Amino acid sequence: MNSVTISHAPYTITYHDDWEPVMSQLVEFYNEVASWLLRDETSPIPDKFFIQLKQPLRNKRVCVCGIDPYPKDGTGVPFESPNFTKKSIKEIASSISRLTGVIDYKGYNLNIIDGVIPWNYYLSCKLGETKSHAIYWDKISKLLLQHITKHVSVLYCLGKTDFSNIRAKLESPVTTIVGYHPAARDHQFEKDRSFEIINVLLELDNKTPINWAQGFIY
Amino acid sequence: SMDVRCINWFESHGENRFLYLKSRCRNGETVFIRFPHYFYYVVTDEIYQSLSPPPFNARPMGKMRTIDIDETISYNLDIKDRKCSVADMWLIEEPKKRSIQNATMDEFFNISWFYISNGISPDGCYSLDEQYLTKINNGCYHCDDPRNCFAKEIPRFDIPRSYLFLDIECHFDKKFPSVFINPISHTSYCYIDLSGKRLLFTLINEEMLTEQEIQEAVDRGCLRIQSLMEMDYERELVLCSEIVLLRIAKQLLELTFDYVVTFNGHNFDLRYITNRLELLTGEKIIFRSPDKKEAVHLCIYERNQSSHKGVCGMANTTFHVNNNNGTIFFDLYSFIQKSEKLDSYKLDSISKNAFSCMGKVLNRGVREMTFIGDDTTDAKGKADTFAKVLTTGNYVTVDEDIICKVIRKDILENGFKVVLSCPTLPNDIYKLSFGKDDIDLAQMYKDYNLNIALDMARYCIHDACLCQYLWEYYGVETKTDAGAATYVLPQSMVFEYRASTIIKGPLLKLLLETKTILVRSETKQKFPYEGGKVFAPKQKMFSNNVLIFDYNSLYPNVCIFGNLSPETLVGVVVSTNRLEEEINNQLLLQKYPPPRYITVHCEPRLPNLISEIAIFDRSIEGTIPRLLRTFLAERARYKKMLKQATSSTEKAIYDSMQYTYKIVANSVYGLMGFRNSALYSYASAKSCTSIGRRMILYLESVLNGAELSNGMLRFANTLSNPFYMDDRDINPIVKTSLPIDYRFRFRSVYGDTDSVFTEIDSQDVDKSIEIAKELERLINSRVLFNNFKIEFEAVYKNLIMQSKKKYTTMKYSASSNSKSVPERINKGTSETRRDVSKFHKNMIKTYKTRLSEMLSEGRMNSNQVCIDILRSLETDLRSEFDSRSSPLELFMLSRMHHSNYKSADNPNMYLVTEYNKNNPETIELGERYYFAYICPANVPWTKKLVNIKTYETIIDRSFKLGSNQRIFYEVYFKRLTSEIVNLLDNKVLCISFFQRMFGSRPTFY
Amino acid sequence: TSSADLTNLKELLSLYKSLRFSDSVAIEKYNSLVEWGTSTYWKIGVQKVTNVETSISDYYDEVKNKPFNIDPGYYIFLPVYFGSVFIYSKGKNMVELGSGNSFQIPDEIRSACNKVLDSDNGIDFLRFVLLNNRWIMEDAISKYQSPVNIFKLASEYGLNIPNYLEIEIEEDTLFDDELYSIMERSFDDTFPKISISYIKLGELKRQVVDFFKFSFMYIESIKVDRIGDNIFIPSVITKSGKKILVKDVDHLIRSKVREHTFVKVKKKNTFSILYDYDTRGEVIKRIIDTIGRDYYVNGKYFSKVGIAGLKQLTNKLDINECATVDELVDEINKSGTVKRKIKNQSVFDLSRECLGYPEADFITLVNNMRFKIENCKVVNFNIENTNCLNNPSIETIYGNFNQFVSIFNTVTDVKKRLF
DNA sequence: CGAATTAAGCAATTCGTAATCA
DNA sequence: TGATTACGAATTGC
Ligand SMILES: Cc1cn([C@H]2C[C@H](O)[C@@H](COP(=O)(O)OP(=O)(O)OP(=O)(O)O)O2)c(=O)[nH]c1=O
Ligand SMILES: [Mg+2]
Repeated sequence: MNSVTISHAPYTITYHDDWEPVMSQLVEFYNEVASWLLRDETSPIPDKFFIQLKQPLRNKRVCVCGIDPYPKDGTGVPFESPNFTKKSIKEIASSISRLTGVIDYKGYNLNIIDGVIPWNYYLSCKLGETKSHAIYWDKISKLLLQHITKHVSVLYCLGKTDFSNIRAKLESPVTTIVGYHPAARDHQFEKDRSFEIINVLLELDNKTPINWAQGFIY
Repeated sequence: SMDVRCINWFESHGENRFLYLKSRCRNGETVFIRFPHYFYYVVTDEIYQSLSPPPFNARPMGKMRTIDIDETISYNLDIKDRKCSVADMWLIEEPKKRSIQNATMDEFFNISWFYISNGISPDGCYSLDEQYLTKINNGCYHCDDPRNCFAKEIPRFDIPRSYLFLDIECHFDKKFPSVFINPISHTSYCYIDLSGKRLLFTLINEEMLTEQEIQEAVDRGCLRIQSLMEMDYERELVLCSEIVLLRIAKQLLELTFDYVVTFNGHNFDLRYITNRLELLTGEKIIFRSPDKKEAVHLCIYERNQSSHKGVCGMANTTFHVNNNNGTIFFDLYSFIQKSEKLDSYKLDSISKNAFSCMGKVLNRGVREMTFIGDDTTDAKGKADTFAKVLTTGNYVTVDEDIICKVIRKDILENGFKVVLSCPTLPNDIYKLSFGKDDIDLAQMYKDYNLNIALDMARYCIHDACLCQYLWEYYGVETKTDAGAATYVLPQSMVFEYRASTIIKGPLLKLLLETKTILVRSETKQKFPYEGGKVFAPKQKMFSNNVLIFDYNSLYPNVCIFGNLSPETLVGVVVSTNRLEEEINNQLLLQKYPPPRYITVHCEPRLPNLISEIAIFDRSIEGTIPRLLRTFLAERARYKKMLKQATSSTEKAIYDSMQYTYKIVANSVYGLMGFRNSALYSYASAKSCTSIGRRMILYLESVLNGAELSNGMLRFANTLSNPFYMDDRDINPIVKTSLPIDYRFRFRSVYGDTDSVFTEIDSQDVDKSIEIAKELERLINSRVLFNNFKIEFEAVYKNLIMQSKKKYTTMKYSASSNSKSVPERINKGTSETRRDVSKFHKNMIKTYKTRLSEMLSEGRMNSNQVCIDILRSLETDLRSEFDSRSSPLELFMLSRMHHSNYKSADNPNMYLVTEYNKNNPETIELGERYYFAYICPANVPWTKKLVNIKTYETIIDRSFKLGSNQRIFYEVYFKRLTSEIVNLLDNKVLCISFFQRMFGSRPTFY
Repeated sequence: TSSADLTNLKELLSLYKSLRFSDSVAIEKYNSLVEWGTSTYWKIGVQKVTNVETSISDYYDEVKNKPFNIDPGYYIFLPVYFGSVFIYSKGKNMVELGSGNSFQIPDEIRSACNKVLDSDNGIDFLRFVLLNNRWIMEDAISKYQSPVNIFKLASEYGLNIPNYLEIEIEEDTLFDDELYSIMERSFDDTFPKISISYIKLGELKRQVVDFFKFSFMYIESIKVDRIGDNIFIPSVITKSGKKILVKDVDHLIRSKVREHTFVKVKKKNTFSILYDYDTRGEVIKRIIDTIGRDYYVNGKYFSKVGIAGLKQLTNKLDINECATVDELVDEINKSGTVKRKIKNQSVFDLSRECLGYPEADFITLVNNMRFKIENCKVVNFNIENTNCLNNPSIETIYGNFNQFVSIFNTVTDVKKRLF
């Protein structure tokens, strides 16, 4: 574990050894946007912006990525709801339960499954204002997602319209799958079968499948 | 409403979908009409009766005919008739999207269905009736029955229009500006209202000037403002703060202009304004619909395009504005990129290429020269455009190299009179152009001053007016109107899509008129097929006049002549041996007579096969022939319109329009040969190519060795139709109207698809032109048939053949005489290629000129020419290497950026990616860039070159060569000497020299 | 993303698992789905492959060439026969091992193989051996059953199997020459055996043994032997009269057998088999010159260039023998499927198949000629280029082109009325 | 606050690098 | 360490 000091808040970024060749450019890019970024109250709290930088990247195979954090009650790790209140986590847990077969579950968490790293494209958002910090984060998001792509084998995007040009945003090709957002109209996410497709793709590249039943919380 | 002329059509993306029309009446009032928008499906009567939920609305379409256009191979002549069904069709409209399992005609857009079904033209003038219109707002109306509202059409009339052209200049210290650190210093506008008034004003940011300087500026004539409400547009220079500047910009961009035109404004200017406004203040730019029920903010989105070649790959990017008020935001960068080709697409390059004129020296002495321009110097119209641009210009380039500063300018009645600051030039006529400025913006920003502020104000207003100048030069309005009329598309969608989309309107109209539906039931399979025929040149240097003959629209006319459509193909007959080949030939020649059916032999589809015959029917005209007829009629109209033009601008516009229509007509063929298209027909494409080859062979055979004696003309071979026997005479002995005492011989030297290069043993050009005209008339009247005609292009003197597609010559047009100035023509040589050099071209030009002069003189004792050329080249190269006086601008090459590469290593993409990583300015996915070869200075002359691509570096606008770097001259020298050696005749001396300098083996023809 | 995509991915994975067990069609489908997947998902772990060498060795071990030991469990013993080896797959054709092609098989073998495959899902492949036009199902592998039930099923469908032996072993014996001889005798068959394939109940890997030794003997004459209609087989006899068995014509071509010389041969308790891995133009004409000019190489056999005629047409359609042209139309209408077979094919294919010419050689000969055809019938022919006559097969075929044209005209003028 | 209709063909030369051969 | 061939990419002429 290593730490670096930035000029503005949170004044301390702790990162894993797998994020070494990106930290310097991340600090350089953050120094010019922190001053304008912190003029407003943001979710999550600035202390929780860079807490996924601890996770290792050499033992991951699949990445699930959104476009923004939850507008309210941001925890810091993507796709988390300790009280099980968000609609997106509800629908994702329902799909996983339907695929597996478990009926009675108290909660679901994507940060416990081995080989799966949840991610947010934009690391911050105004309270009640979806996608209000895109200009501040653009370069950092590009750089971090490019670094994640080099290590994972299958990259899964949630949101058809948000990631319409994901291939132009990355240089080296990777196995990209884009799916409907969990809150899509017409209940489109119910008929999606992206998890089995993901497992087939990894078993097609001599990679061990992912046990989606592991993330359940009782 | 009554008389209205259409301007734009646009959609709404709210909870409820709508279609909008923007029109202006005779007086000048603007009227909006709102239309409900549906989803259009075509279903059969049985399926219509079997629809479980009743449709919202259905309209009968009458009896129609469905054809299966799938192609199958056949080994015998028991060919089954094509599947053809006749049934009553319906057109159903649905407010929300619906899925029908057996729905046909699914390749067309909803807007096309709206236009064609309702009988409405996108750029027509109409006389609306208010009985079918309901007023819902001041300036907006609602129409539920568009078919009865737009029933009456009226002649076209002129209306006033409004424009806005703008440009900004941002502060920067060492690199491309950044929105979070760097402010805006200037903003210029060009404002035209409906009354016809032209206003120019520039806003200067006062926050980076001292108070004393502000007081001096106000005393000098400028106006100081503190609020938005106290600005008048009738003043040129106004200085205010950054917030007031942004508020003024937001107010101006929220109006309902007809056009807002920028140059690369959708990526830099508007984005910078929006982001800076959102950073300094919390305000946003809001666009509202005509009915005021949907409000959106400005947010520029990206549309990425992919290539249809291997591994797909992204090859273009474009930025657009998401307004919904009817205003057309136009970016000249994308339009110029997609229209015409240059080495670079910066504003300076386009201005230099577009605004040029020849000038006569009128005065001399000291460090100034006075130039004069008029209709007697360059042409009719060029001086007028130069004088128009000179009203705001500051720097003029003389003789393509020297940049000069304008001191005084005088605009005469017809031309211009300008005085510049340049050294003495010892000639009489020079070339002037508007190009680069010899100013350092970074240095001027480091030490800011009032004079520098005024200078940047002038530069910014000139940049803003260049947008209008280019807008008038390229004829965007006429092209927009014509495209809306022809393609049946909204005015804001004309310059956005390729041939696969802009032909669907005419295709749908033609299908509805003909009552035909085309369907597929199998998978399309792709095979390679041959193309046009190119003849090998017989000689290099000719020294005799060469006559050029070309075919008029060869491939569309072949398609019309042979009725080559996927729905008129009887079948394809193949045989794997010489026995069934003979049997099938004998039976086919009598089952399908030759006045109605046409049979075309082709190269076999697969290696096992040895024969392939495709039979086409000509009783009923196809669809592709009628599409081609439409496009050819349009091209003929614009061609005669060009012929009637007088000024240079109109000539250029009309020539470009007819060129675009030609390209679309050929794109019809290209699509008909494209696998992923709905008009795919492998046999049709092969047949068209084969018929073209037959035509070139026929013309070459009948023209080669064709003498004329007395007043009579002789052709080499009998003139017969190479497909079937016809009723015309086949006698090769034909009357001529020429004088009796003429005697000449004719010969064929070169050809390329629709072209035959014919040689005549003469030297003057009047007789050559007269003979060519008579020969063209004779060939059209006797040799050709049906819809085939040729055209006498030009007479070529001093023609030189280098390769199969590389030649140089002087051109005399058909309408020319001996006392006329020749024009130099280069085709494929190392002077029109964008990736060769700038220093290479000068050397090859001077060396070809010297070689021509020396061959005219002529010594060639044993190897005198080769020795002299080698010695001169060695001396010149050594001098260039030692002196190093050549600037880096002469060693710059250009290349396009794209992501369509096999394998992801690809040094080119890696170089561009690293440059993007380490620099603020980014190279996009369709952007041309400059690069060169650079090596450390301590490295001496290198004999064996092991790596070359490792020394490629991207040359930015701020690039300055270091003291430990040098231009890697070896690659350029090797290329130039390899090109020069090929022109000479000796080998051993060239091999020895090339080994001595570079130690490699030269390649020859 | 949809169900169709999931099914396509699963079927592509299924094809990828069995790719050594493939042919042209399977490889084409696999390549098409690879292209679709790499287009849709922008990258896929598998790529396009085009050579594809068919192999089975992952289910086998190294052959035992000397006495060894056994001990545990029950064993099932199978024989190994002589001749070309083929493998039948799921919905596929016969494919030759090592040089995968699509061999042509009658109709009965096809029906039987298709129905035994339809019996259950879990057949990886079926092993076949061709020995003098005598198909023999030799073995079948699966992860669920044992080669006993499928053997009985094949017997009751009509394709022959070898008798399978179930035995048990307790003590430590050295599997040697005497035990091999006894167990080989226990088969009680006269067809050639070369090896034994034995399994343990449950284990997938199958191991074989081969006890032999070298020998040298003289070659006294190459002569043909009838094994059917128009089909001949090669054979060489010794001074003592021993019969050296040869798999195929290709075996002689690549083994470079020589008249009146000495060769090396591995002999076993009953017979001997000539060995391979010792140019082509010299041998391909020397053998024909030695046996007789009137022979042409028909694929993997030797065929005759006899006069043929009217009844050689009749035997192929499997109809009542006739000597009259009018009879050739009588029962064809009465026949339910004979006329369907007539109408489905073309005149050239049936005419070529009636006299048994090779495909490629005859096509080349026809493409090197000129014809004068009147009323869809051939009346004259001649040669244009004589280089093709260097091949002995081409000249032997040109020997009786008259019979071909006669039967061609007959079939054409009877097709004019049969349809 | 949720969504979201694209795409012309082949022939010819020049240059660098990877792959195979005396 | 030469010689030769093959492939991909870029640009131009039809
Ligand atoms: C220019 C061009 C030609 N072609 C094909 C079709 C043409 O028949 C053929 C010959 O090229 P051109 O000489 O350009 O053909 P044209 O006969 O249309 O010319 P014009 O009417 O001006 O005399 O090349 C294309 O496919 N695409 C193109 O962009
Ligand atoms: Mg032409």
